[PDB]
Amino acid sequence: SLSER
Amino acid sequence: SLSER
Amino acid sequence: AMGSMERASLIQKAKLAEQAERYEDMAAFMKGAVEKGEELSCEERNLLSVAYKNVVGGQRAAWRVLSSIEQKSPEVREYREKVETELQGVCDTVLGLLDSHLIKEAGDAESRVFYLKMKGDYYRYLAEVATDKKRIIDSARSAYQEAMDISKKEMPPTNPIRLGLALNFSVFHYEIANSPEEAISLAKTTFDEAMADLHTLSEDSYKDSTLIMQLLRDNLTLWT
Amino acid sequence: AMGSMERASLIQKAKLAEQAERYEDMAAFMKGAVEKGEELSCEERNLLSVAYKNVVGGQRAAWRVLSSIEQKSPEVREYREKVETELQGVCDTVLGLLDSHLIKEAGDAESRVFYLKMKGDYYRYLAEVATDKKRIIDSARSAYQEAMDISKKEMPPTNPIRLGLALNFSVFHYEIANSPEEAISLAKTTFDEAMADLHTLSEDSYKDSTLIMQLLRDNLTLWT
Ligand SMILES: N=C(N)c1cc(-c2ccccc2)c(CNC(=O)c2ccc3cc[nH]c3c2)s1
Ligand SMILES: N=C(N)c1cc(-c2ccccc2)c(CNC(=O)c2ccc3cc[nH]c3c2)s1
Ligand SMILES: N=C(N)c1cc(-c2ccccc2)c(CNC(=O)c2ccc3cc[nH]c3c2)s1
Ligand SMILES: N=C(N)c1cc(-c2ccccc2)c(CNC(=O)c2ccc3cc[nH]c3c2)s1
Ligand SMILES: [Mg+2]
Ligand SMILES: [Mg+2]
Ligand SMILES: [Mg+2]
Ligand SMILES: [Mg+2]
Repeated sequence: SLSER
Repeated sequence: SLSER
Repeated sequence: AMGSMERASLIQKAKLAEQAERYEDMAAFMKGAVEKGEELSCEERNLLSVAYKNVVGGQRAAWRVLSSIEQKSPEVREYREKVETELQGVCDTVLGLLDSHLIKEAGDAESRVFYLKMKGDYYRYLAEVATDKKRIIDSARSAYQEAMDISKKEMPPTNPIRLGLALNFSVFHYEIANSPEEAISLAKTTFDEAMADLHTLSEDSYKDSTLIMQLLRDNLTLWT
Repeated sequence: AMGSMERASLIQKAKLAEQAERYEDMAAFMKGAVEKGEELSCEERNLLSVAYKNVVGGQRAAWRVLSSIEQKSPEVREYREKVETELQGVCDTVLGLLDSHLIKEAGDAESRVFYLKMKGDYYRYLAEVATDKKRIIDSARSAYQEAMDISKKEMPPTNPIRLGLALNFSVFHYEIANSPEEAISLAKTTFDEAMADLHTLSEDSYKDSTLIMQLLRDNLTLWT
C-alpha cells in the first residue's frame, strides 16, 4: 500500500 | 562518457 | 557531532545533501539542527521528514529483501538481524527527537500534527519488524489518532499534512493493524471531504491536495 | 571489523547485500574477504568490483552535484570537500587492497589484468577530483597500459575483462587525459577486433562480448 511520499 | 557498468 | 556547526549552516547543508541524494548526511544535519533546541519552521520540518523517510525507506526495502530470502530457505538471519537493528536505531533516534522536545514545544496545531504523524510513522516502521509488537501498534495508533483529532479541529480537509496523515493512518490500519475495513473507510471519507473542499483552493493549493488524494484513490483501488 | 567472520560467510553476506542494494555493507564484506589473504575467484573479483564501483559511484555523483553548485555561486565548499575526502578514502582503501597483496599474488593473466584495470579505475576516480593531479593521471595510465599489454598477449579480443579494460582506458583518455583522438582510436580498434572474433563464440560468450561492444559504440557515437 502506498504511503505519503 | 560511459564506462564499464 | 554537529554541535559545533551553526544552525543555519546545518540547514543549508541538509538542502545540499538532498540535492546530492545524500540522505544519511541530510538526516545527520537535520538531527543537529533539531538539537540546537529551537522550534522548526515548516520548511525545516519537511527537510527533517524527507531525510529520515529516505534513510529508513532504504533500510525497510533491504529488510524486506532479506526477510523474503530468509523465509524461502545462519548468515541470512544474522544479516537480517543486523539490518533490523540498524533500522530500529534510526526509528529510536527519530522518536527521541520527537520526544526531546519537538512535540512538547510544538505550540501550533500544524506543527503538533506534523510531529504526531511522524511519531505514528516511526512506530509503524518499528511495528513492521517487531514480534510487544502489540505495544508498538498501540503506540502508533494513539499518536495517529491524536493527530487526527487535532487536525479535524484545526485544519481544513484539503490541508496536505492532514491528508498525508490520513493516508498513512489508513496504511497503518490495512498493513499493520489487520483492519482493512477501517483503512478503506478512512481513505474514502478523507477523499470525499477533500473533494468537496477543492472549490476553495488556489491553483497551487489545488495541486498539493489533489496529489495526495491520488494516493488515497490508488490505495482504495488496490484494496477493493 | 570483519576479522572474526569466516571467509565463506563474508562472501555469502556480500551476495545478500548485493540483492539488498546495500553496497557499503557489500564492500565491507568483500574487504574482509580480501584481508583473509587468500586469492579471489572470478566470481569473488566481480563481487569486489561491483561493491566498490557502486559505493564510489554514489560518491562521484554527489561530488558532481556539489561541484556544479559550487561553481555557479563557505558551506558548499565545505560539504564538497567532505564528500571529496570520503571518496578519496574509499579509493585509497581499494588501492590498498590491490597493493597488499592482490596484484603481487595474482599469478594468472586474467586475475592480474582484472586487478590492474581496477587500479587504473581508482586512480582515475582520484584524478577526477585532484588538482599531483599529474602524478595520479600517470599512475592510472601506467596501470591501464600494463593491463592492456598482458591482455593483448594472454586473452582473446572478445574477452569481457579485456573489453571492459579497453572501454575504461578509452574513457580515461577522453575524460581525464585530454587525449580524445587516443580515446577514439582505442575504442575503434577494440570494437573492430572483437567484431572479427565474434564468429568463435558461443551464444553465452557472444552475449557477454556484444554487451560491452555496445558501450564502445555508444561512446564513439558521442565522441564523433
Ligand atoms: N526540501 C524539501 N524536500 C521540501 C521543502 C518544502 C517547503 C519549502 C518552503 C516552505 C515550506 C515547505 C516542502 C513542502 N513540501 C512540498 O512542497 C511537496 C511535498 C511532497 C511532494 C510530492 C510531489 N511534490 C511534492 C511537494 S518539501
Ligand atoms: N497551510 C497550508 N496549506 C500550507 C502552508 C505552507 C507554508 C508554510 C510556511 C511557509 C511556507 C509555506 C505549505 C508548504 N507546503 C507543504 O508543507 C506541503 C507538504 C506536503 C505536501 C504534499 C503535497 N504538497 C505538499 C505541501 S502548505
Ligand atoms: N554477483 C555479481 N554481480 C556477478 C557475479 C559474476 C560471476 C558469477 C559466477 C562465476 C563468475 C562470475 C559476474 C560475472 N559478470 C557478469 O556476468 C556480468 C557483468 C556485467 C553485466 C552487465 C549486464 N550484465 C552483466 C553480467 S557478476
Ligand atoms: N574466460 C571467459 N571468457 C570467462 C570465464 C568466466 C568464469 C570463470 C570462472 C568461473 C566461472 C566463469 C566468466 C564469467 N563472466 C565474467 O567474468 C564477466 C565479467 C564482466 C562482464 C560484462 C559482460 N559480461 C561479463 C562477464 S567469463
Ligand atoms: Mg549559533
Ligand atoms: Mg512552542
Ligand atoms: Mg576460517
Ligand atoms: Mg598466486
